[PDB]
Amino acid sequence: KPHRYRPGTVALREIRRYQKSTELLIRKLPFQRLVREIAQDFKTDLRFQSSAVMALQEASEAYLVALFEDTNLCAIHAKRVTIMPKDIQLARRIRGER
Amino acid sequence: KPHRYRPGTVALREIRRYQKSTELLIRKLPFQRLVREIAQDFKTDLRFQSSAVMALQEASEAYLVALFEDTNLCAIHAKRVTIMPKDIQLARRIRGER
Amino acid sequence: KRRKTRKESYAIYVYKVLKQVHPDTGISSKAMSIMNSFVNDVFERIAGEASRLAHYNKRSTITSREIQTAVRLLLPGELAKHAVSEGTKAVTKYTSAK
Amino acid sequence: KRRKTRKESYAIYVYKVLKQVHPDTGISSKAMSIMNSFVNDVFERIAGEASRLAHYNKRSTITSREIQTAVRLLLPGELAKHAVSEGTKAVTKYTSAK
Amino acid sequence: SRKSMRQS
Amino acid sequence: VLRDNIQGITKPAIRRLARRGGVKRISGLIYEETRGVLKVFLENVIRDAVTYTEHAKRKTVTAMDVVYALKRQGRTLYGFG
Amino acid sequence: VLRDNIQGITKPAIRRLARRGGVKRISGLIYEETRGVLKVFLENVIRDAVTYTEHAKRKTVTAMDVVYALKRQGRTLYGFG
Amino acid sequence: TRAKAKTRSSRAGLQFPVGRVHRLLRKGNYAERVGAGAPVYLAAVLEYLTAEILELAGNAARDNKKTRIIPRHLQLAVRNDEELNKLLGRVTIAQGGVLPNIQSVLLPKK
Amino acid sequence: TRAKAKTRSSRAGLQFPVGRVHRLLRKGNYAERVGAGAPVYLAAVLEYLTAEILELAGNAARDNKKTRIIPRHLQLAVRNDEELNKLLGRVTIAQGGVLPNIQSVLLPKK
Repeated sequence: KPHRYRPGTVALREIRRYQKSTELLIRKLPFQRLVREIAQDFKTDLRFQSSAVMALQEASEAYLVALFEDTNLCAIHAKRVTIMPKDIQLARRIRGER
Repeated sequence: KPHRYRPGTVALREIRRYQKSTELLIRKLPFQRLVREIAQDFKTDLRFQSSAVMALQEASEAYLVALFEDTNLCAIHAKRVTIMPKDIQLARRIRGER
Repeated sequence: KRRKTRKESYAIYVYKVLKQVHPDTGISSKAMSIMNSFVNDVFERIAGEASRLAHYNKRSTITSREIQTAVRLLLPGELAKHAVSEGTKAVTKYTSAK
Repeated sequence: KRRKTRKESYAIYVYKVLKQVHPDTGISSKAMSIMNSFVNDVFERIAGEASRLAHYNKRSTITSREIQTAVRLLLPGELAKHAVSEGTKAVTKYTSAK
Repeated sequence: SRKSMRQS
Repeated sequence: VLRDNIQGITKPAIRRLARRGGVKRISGLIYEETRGVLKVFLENVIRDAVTYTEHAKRKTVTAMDVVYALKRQGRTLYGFG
Repeated sequence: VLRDNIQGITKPAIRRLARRGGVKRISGLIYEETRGVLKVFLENVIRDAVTYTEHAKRKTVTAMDVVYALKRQGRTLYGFG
Repeated sequence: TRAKAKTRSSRAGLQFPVGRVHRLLRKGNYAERVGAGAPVYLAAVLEYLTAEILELAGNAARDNKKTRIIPRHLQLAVRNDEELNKLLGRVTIAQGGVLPNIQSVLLPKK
Repeated sequence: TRAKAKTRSSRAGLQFPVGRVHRLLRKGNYAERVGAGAPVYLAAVLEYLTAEILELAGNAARDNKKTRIIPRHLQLAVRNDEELNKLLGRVTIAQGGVLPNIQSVLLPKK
């Protein structure tokens, strides 16, 4: 019988690992491509500095992490341990973004 | 024999009435006394203009109405129709006040 | 017989605009004060955005294009484009006149 | 060939303060940039608050009192009082010397 | 006498 | 010296404020929490207003001081100057 | 012309972001909502940055433009000037 | 002799005061210099925003069978318009009340 | 002969540049005039805040067995101090990460 951790030990281990670490969690090239695709709609033939993309990635990851913390709090409020899109919608509505 | 409305008709009627209305819902004298008591801890022998107290009352009531809207949303999120102190705490935590 | 000091307000211009958009419609004192405060707040917002735009580009003059960029930054979409159209039309007419 | 145009930063002052508080602790380039941005942000906040204070009181000069009120309005609790004490001490010493 | 194109 | 004035925000007043906010059913423990939240908010706004008044060398808190205090906290209020 | 790059924010990336946020269990519909929210946020920030760049008559979006755009939206960022 | 005085608002075709806006910009500690077209442009933008809000408030007042704008009409006009609501999202209008909005879950199960 | 030059920072016993702060205040479009003691007071306040943050970051670095302050140490220092966290509530520190906070409901049952 192969060893298997129960469903939630590995999740907590990942939580600890990614709360201890500080490196960016999104791949750099896909994020740069997404940024360029979005910027194409605002002005054609735009160039981007590397520091600009790095700052955008940092801000986006920080915003997403804060949103996920709020979503986790909202899901815990509903006596759940699973985050759902309704939790994100409630968090963004209370924050005042919807 | 006496006529009695079911538990919630009058609540909806009051909701409609107070969303139609625009006058202040807190009594003027108790709120003024509270303002003076709070200001006593900051500076003694302070005087207040009437317009200042009216502005404070308007701001406080608007803030409380928005907080109660968020609290109602939180209570609905938890499959409830009753607001609880934990709902208020969650709303203020998501807003970024506590 | 001490005459009160001169307190400047946008009341007459707001009244003229109201008569332009609604000839048979009035405005109360509280609504006029609210509109004056709105005009002052928007003026402060746009002027501050233009000032920081000029500072960022190391310029000492607030020009029409700085105000245009401030309007584009601060207004939500269609409001921004219509405000830009009105501003450019007014500036063109003023330049054409003298 | 040609030296880059000089860009003023608070690096040396932050390093001196760090050596005062931690003689053996160093600082990374990113941490130094973060400290410089923090100093710039706090300077902008305090200067803007002092400017608004002067404008509200129809004053043309920003003095120690205006900055002190800006500090009291912007820094929370013990930070505000400690900053006030440090600043008043510095101003007293400066006026005592010349 | 004045109409805005935003409201059509 | 005033004291125990937070109780002046009565239960019907909090109920009316909740009704304006769309709340249909109110727990009995809502009132103390609402009083505490209102006290904290008023403490912050009044502290800022008193700081503004003291900077002006005035002894009367004006409506403009309250408006500036609210605007500093991102709560700009129209209708008072 | 770039297209369909929102799928570049992969499911493991969103899972890692949630783990850093403290989420223990993630629904399968969370990823699309997260991608949409990220797209909206990036659209706003990039729009402001491009406005700043165009005002400067430049064709390169700089880090300072991104910092100014974030500050205008109340999301001040430290470490990039 | 000197020519007849013409207001800059008349030249720009605007109702808002170009001269007052220019004086406020000069004395507002915004920049060392202020261009000629900046007050015209800002007055035009302010006039357009005022026209939008006043038109919506007049529509609200006519809906409420009133011939005079009160703060309630201004609040209804601002909150019923998505872009105006976003512009004044962090702004409280005195005596404006709130928009009628009851959640569907609280409605009676009819 | 003129007296030997002495920096205004040395007179106030400060490490931050009083003259540079004065120049930034004059050229920042904040007011028509700037007082003499205002740059001194602002430099003192900036120095105090920098000293507090640097002391906390050095303590964090020493707790992490490091001798050089990194963005993680600054983030820990800011978010662990209540007043500093309130001051920088809406500020994001690059490469700072987040605090190790796991909700008690998500922990395993003993």
